[PDB]
Amino acid sequence: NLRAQAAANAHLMAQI
Amino acid sequence: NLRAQAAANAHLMAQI
Amino acid sequence: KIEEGKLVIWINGDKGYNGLAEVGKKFEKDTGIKVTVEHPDKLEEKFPQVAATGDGPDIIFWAHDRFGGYAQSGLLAEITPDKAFQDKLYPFTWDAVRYNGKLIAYPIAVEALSLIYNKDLLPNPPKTWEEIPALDKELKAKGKSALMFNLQEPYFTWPLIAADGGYAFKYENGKYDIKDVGVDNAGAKAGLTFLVDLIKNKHMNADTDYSIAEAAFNKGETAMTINGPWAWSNIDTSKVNYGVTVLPTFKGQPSKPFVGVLSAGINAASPNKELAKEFLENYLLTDEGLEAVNKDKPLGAVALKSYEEELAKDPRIAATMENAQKGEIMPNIPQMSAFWYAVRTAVINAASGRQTVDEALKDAQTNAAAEFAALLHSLLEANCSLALAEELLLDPYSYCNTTLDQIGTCWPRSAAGALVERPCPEYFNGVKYNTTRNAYRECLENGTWASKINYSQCEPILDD
Amino acid sequence: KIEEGKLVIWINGDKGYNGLAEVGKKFEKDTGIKVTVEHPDKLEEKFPQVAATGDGPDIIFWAHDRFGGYAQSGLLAEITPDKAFQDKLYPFTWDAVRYNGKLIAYPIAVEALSLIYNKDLLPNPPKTWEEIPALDKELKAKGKSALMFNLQEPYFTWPLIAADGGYAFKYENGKYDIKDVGVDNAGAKAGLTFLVDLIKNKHMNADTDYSIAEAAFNKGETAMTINGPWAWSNIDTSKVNYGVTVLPTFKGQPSKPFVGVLSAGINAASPNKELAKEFLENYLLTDEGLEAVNKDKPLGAVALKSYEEELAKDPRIAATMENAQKGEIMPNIPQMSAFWYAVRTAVINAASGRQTVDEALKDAQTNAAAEFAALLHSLLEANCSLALAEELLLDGWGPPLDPEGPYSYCNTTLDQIGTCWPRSAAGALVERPCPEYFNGVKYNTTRNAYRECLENGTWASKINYSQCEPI
Amino acid sequence: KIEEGKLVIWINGDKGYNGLAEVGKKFEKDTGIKVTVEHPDKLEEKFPQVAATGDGPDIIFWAHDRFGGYAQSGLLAEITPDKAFQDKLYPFTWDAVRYNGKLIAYPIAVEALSLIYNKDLLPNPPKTWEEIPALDKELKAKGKSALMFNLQEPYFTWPLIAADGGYAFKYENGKYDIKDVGVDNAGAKAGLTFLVDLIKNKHMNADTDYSIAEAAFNKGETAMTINGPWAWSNIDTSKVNYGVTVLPTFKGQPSKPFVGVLSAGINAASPNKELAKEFLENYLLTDEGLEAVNKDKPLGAVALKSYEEELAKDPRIAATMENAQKGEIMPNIPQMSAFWYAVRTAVINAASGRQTVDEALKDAQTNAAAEFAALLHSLLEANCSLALAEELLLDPYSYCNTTLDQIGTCWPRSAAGALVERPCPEYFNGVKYNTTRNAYRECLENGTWASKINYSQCEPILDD
Amino acid sequence: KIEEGKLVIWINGDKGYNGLAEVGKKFEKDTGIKVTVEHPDKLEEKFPQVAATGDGPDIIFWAHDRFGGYAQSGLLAEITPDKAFQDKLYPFTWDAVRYNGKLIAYPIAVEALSLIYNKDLLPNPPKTWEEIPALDKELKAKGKSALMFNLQEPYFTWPLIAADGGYAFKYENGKYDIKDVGVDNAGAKAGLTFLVDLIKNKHMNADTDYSIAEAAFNKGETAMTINGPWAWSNIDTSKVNYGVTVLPTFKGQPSKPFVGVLSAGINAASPNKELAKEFLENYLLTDEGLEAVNKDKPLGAVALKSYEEELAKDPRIAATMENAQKGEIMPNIPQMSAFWYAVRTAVINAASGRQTVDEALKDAQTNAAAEFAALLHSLLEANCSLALAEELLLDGWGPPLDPEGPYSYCNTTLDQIGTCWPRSAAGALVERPCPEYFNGVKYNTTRNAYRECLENGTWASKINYSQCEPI
Ligand SMILES: OC[C@H]1O[C@H](O[C@H]2[C@H](O)[C@@H](O)[C@@H](O)O[C@@H]2CO)[C@H](O)[C@@H](O)[C@@H]1O
Ligand SMILES: OC[C@H]1O[C@H](O[C@H]2[C@H](O)[C@@H](O)[C@@H](O)O[C@@H]2CO)[C@H](O)[C@@H](O)[C@@H]1O
Ligand SMILES: OC[C@H]1O[C@H](O[C@H]2[C@H](O)[C@@H](O)[C@@H](O)O[C@@H]2CO)[C@H](O)[C@@H](O)[C@@H]1O
Ligand SMILES: OC[C@H]1O[C@H](O[C@H]2[C@H](O)[C@@H](O)[C@@H](O)O[C@@H]2CO)[C@H](O)[C@@H](O)[C@@H]1O
Repeated sequence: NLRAQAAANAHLMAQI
Repeated sequence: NLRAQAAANAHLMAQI
Repeated sequence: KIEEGKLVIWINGDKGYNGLAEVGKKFEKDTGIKVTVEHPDKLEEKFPQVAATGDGPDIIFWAHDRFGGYAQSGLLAEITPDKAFQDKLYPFTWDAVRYNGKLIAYPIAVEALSLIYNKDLLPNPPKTWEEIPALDKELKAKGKSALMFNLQEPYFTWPLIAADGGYAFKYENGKYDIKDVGVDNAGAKAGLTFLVDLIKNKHMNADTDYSIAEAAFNKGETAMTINGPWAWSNIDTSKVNYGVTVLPTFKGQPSKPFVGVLSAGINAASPNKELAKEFLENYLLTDEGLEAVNKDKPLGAVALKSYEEELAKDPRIAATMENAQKGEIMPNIPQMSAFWYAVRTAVINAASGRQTVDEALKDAQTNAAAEFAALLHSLLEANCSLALAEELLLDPYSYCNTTLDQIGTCWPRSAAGALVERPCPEYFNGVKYNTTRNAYRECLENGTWASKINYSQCEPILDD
Repeated sequence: KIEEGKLVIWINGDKGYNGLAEVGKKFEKDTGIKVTVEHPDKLEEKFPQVAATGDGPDIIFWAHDRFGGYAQSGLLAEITPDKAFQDKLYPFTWDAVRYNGKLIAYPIAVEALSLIYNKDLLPNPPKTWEEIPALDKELKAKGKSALMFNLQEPYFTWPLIAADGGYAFKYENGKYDIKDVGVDNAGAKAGLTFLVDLIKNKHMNADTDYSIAEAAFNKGETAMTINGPWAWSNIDTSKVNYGVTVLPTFKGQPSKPFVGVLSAGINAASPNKELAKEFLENYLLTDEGLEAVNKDKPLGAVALKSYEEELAKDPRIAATMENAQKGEIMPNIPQMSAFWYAVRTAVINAASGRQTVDEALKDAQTNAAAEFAALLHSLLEANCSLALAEELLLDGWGPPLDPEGPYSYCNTTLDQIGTCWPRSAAGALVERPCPEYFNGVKYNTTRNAYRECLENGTWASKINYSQCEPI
Repeated sequence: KIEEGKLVIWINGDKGYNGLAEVGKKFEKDTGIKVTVEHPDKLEEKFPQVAATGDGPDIIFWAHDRFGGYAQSGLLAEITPDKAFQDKLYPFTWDAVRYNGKLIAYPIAVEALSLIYNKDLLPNPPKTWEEIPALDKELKAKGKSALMFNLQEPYFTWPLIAADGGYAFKYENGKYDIKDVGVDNAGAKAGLTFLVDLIKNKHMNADTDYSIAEAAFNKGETAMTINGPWAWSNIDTSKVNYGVTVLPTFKGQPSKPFVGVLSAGINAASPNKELAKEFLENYLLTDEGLEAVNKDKPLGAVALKSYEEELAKDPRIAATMENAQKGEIMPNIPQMSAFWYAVRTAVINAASGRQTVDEALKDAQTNAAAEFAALLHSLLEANCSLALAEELLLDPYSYCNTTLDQIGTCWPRSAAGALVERPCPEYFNGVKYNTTRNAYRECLENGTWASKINYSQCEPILDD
Repeated sequence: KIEEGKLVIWINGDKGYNGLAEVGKKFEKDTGIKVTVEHPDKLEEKFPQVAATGDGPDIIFWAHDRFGGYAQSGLLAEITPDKAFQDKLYPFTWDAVRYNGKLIAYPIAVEALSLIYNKDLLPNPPKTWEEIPALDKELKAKGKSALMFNLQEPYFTWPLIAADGGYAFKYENGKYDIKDVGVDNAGAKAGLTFLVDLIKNKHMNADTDYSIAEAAFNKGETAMTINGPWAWSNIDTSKVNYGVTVLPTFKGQPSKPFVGVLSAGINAASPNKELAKEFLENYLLTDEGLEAVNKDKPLGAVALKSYEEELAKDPRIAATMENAQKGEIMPNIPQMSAFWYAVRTAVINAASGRQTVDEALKDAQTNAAAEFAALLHSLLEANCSLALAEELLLDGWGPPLDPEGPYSYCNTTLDQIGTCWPRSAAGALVERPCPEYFNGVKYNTTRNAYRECLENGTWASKINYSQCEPI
């Protein structure tokens, strides 16, 4: 839900 | 509803 | 157009309209001026619709909470009683009909909700909301129920929502702060969550309305109801051995009902203002006048000192005052309509399961606080400052300086003597407008904006 | 919110605010009503900020010139004096508080600057501005100087600027032409040039202000100064054997001071308008009331006929009215504020060498200084409306806020100084970087300013700027 | 951590996972490398959760629509087949697994929904949705019903919503326009309104799911269902004399199902990429490989030329292709997840009566188009330009110019060599972050911003 | 969107775009691939606008100086030439297309300005700038003039500005110091002053541009001009018996033109990167390919070794390389763009009398012109983001839009010219008031500009500004 959402952002944040 | 709302504005608009 | 030479009065169906009409026959006998008392439904809505136009009743009766809204729209005439007449009503009832320093209606009586209960079915009524579920289970087994009251009007559920911290508008530094609504705090959630659970657990039905609850209680089918003084009369008529008492507590906190002052305002457009003033001052707000209405449906604590003195001796009136002391008097501000509409929707959607409590009270939050309008306003403010920034950058004592007016139109820096035009607003206060037409404002020769803005061409967009 | 059942009064720190509070004491004695007299700094600018939102004093006092702008904005109640009361004051004083055909304040007294000189240092004060340099050189030889007056307020320099042709707004057809501004004409240029030349030749200091000039005159250090009746009080206390006289001429032409009528206005938002009326009409506007204020700081030539008949016989008031006659009553049009601002800036920039006379007066002509400030201002306003827009968006339509956290917030606001204070929880002490720029002066942005968000979700009144120091 | 020296595969429970596992036994017999085929529930969600971390399966099977989303998150390895192997699959199945020029999975088969019907109960199936209500009334009287299909997955209702103009994303000038969603147009409304009415009128039940509908049809209790090829196998086993046919029309318009390509991607973090490549290329995408899976659950039209040639001769496969021609192949863009989630909610809320159609499809509109995010972005853009305006106004070849990065952080004009820090974002892509911590970006000595931004300190805000 | 299976090429209108299209024709003949050569106005500014969004040419051609900025922004594909191909071009030409250690374009030719003179009017061209005034006076007596060249592009004036000490960015430690700008030093001041003095004494006209100078030289009206190899072609066609020579000295010092390497870059967003590589490597970068372009407009000293060995023997190329040697290869740092902009503005303002030399070069030093444009620009950007914010707010959260009306809209956008085009229905012809200000030039705001919102909810590519005329 919002845990998988946070996880998706964290990986985008890591790349950026 | 929205007819009485429009009517309320029209009177404010008339005063202003 | 009101017929000159008569009085047409509007009052709500749950009040003593037959008592009132007899006071009308007193006036007519004395003066020869016919008095017609009517009780249209949706009274509090049907008034600003008609009165706006220059039509409707000479006089209107309703709780004071909606009178700010009429005064702002300029639909109420300014009443003019003197010292000698004001000294006969209690000062705090005068506070309730004062909008921006001006008295705008006559106070009649103080209403508060109480817990009414059947002494035969329940000799000892519950002191806390929390024990009602178990109490309903026992009563169900006898083919009865514990509690029925009107679930369709937020007025009746408000006492429970306010109990643990729920509020309408914050009162700070003299004024009510229309931007601080307390319909979505922990307290409001907890109160509303409690009501919703009673329904899931089948201790109440979400359809239950005023007439369903009244009939059930007066037939002896339910042990408790929630209502005001106007209801006692119908209970007297019925079998029911009833007691009127303080509302139950919630989380150890007293229920906080909204206290209303029944009030008589005078329609601004009516040519019968003085006749109406003579009827209310010399006929209604007398002991004979108030008694006639009261002996039809009780009024609660009346606004007249000479008649309350007696009325105060009634233990039912004591209980009405006890509950009143534990609630707030209602704000009379114009934003009250919007608050009530917001909370009505929340409770109904929450009760029916169409929305959860959290979802429901957040919508009510956003609606009651006019947050959409407040967000749009910030955008228009910002846009208007920018347009000024752009102009100044590209650039003397003769301009009209940029303003944003109450409707959201940004009047740019303009030349003295210019007739300026700007597109009608794309949205205003709930309604969309045809933006292909303009509003108009004159920048005077002296470098100040004309006081009045021509908005006559701005028409709403509606059906089809 | 103005408290009901009392009166707050704002007057300037240079005026007789103690005298006025004694008049307040008599009102309290009779009526039981507490009267508080205050004299905040920059009150003429501060009143429109606070009153515009329904706060501030019940009564404000200032020369009539700022009142037109207040009345235009809606900040003053229309006053209701009766016929008998109106006949009690000079008609020309009522004219000065008239805006759009409405009376918007009570006139109190007429003020004009005069030349004040030290009789012991200067038996015969100069008739002309042109002889001042030589006189200063003669006085330097004695460890004194010729002339010191406030250079930070255009009011004090205006008489010289107007002398040979400078004017604010051209008057004709019974009206002011706001398209006809005379601040950059040959006459205004010559007056300011003379002033700037006095500074280059070290007869005056650009930094001289009200208190430096007053102390220098009252201490016997400078033979002349320029000031109004309110200043006479502190001179009496000092030793100085002083005279008050007609201002010196420039190029043969009289100096033309702008004449002010000290006036008392009622805040439109005051719930005490009737107490206010009774105080001004029945207590202040009397021989006793005016006398009480006058004894503290002289008022000038009072609007009250019966008291003016006694004061008219003072040679200092005679001089005040001679200087007044050669000058002009100030306009009260709302544009006065922008005009004072432009001339303040032009005079200060020319005196310091920051601009030439031609550059400064041209900027004044075109209103460039006010415009630049309005440019920066709208940028700050726009940015702060945006931040508000963001908080609202998130608050109403974003993901659910934490149910356990605070419900009450102070909302995003812009203070008078240019700081945008962010949405903050009730109780929070909020830190913001000092402004990069304030009122033509740059500050260090890596120290902070402070403001409490109070217990109820309202911004505290005070904002702590004590840490913001400039370069 | 995946175990090196084995293959772990994920495929959905409705596909031929036992056929696949036999192909796994072929590989193991040949190479000695164990193949474990698993079918976890919520496969398409459980993957990016695990694969993100560097864990999960070596290979994943799902329709291509969700593969853009994995490629963007960098969870799929780039597959590398040559000319000779690509010439063996149809070109349009390769299009479906190409994200930004890169092949990211192997195409397996083409799936489309068809109308499956019981020939005994209904020898002649309806050609239009509109006649189904009457058809259900007749069947009810025989103690049956007309139509059951899965109302819990928007995939099955989409054909009806698309029929009269409903669409996901607009396709213009080469790209899909993620800002133009067609879930709230007249067509979508009309299709969804039609479904909702079938429910109010009790021709369908809102609870009906995949297993309810499958069992009812295979027991002979309902005349029609909607499903894909994987379902035919279970119908063969059952009594049912079934036909597979073209979907009904709505408002004279063909139903437009979304066409999916079943696909095998390879987990980026797995150390078994080549083993997996050898299993998919040399074992699965063979006729022997595909047949084994197909003889368990039919695949539809396969991606392999040598095997489809035969399969195309099946009239059921003809019908699957007919419906496929009338629909769109699904976009593979990352915004597909958000679209599907949006439409799933609309249909369920609309079906249950929790929301009207109009309310439901507008929420889906706003969600699918990420309009909240797009509004916030406009505000941040504006704010960032202003801050630059303010600075320039107050004022040389050595600055890093202001940027707004993908997360919404405005990097101000900065000095060459500065390590700049800015508060973490208040909101980003559905999640709120602790703004008491900062992100960090270096302005290099040469006056250009460092390519990478340190966002490591930005932590989400969640439960309690 | 760039169409797959073809090549679009952008080159400047002054270059041999017809020659290049012939090379395109040969590529098509062999491969079946259509090659389109275009030469839009302002392509160096236009390419970063369109490419930044994934549009524009597959291949762009320009001097290497703009490429560093393109590569920094992400607009160019890294090129993959092999060893054998690399040995085919001069190493110093590869150096000029190197950014961050990556090859980001193919070098084509080296360009430097030379002095071009008319042999019949001037057997012996001047060695010095200082003798030009006297020579013009001698030539005026014959109905001719001495010198005309483009005054609207700083490239043409730079050699004189650099002559006696002016520079862009100081080079040392192997790097450019972006904090060390030499556009306002004594050397730059003297060069521009000389230029401005030529105009005051009517030896040159401030308004002279590329086409006025070219026509005036090619028609025999002026004895000298300043231009690059590409210009030789049109001179051959004209009668003129011309020479190409070393630029004149200033104060004894060589003129120092900035040397450009014409280069071809591949758009990062091109789906045809491999076709592009094959075209540039195997067709253009050959004797035949270069020869085809050179025959149309001379390229200068080509990067291709084998073809440069033939061209090196032309006295015009010899002169080109002598002028190149006394000048400098341009930097390719991203700051070049701001620098060219600042100098463009300084030169134009000084030539027209709008600013003094000191004023213009100081503004150039402090980057004031670019900064002012970035200030106005961010205001327009902020306003347009706001309008977008409003439409989004209303669209998503306002009262239900009319169910009968259009579903598809073009959304609020800001065009390259500064107009914010509002949310509009598919199919609409949209009218907006002409900009108040564009590129230092004010326009009439009560006529309109026009833009179609297309059938599919996309903004049309073209915007009609034909009605916007200035004061
Ligand atoms: O239900 C919201 C409603 O509450 C109050 O109305 C009361 C009224 O005060 C009583 O006199 C009695 O008639 O019951 C009403 C509730 O049905 C507010 O006065 C009203 O404005 C509000 O809508
Ligand atoms: O300096 C500009 C200023 O002049 C006048 O202010 C006077 C005021 O009238 C006097 O009462 C006394 O206080 O000195 C002030 C000068 O500091 C105008 O009244 C005022 O509006 C204007 O800003
Ligand atoms: O329900 C939305 C869902 O639709 C598609 O999933 C299909 C899949 O393509 C089929 O192979 C089969 O297993 O049924 C699924 C629906 O339950 C999309 O592929 C999927 O991403 C989306 O969530
Ligand atoms: O004028 C500034 C300009 O100079 C150079 O442009 C040259 C270009 O290099 C030549 O190929 C020829 O086309 O003339 C141009 C002058 O107009 C820089 O390359 C360019 O970036 C800069 O703006």
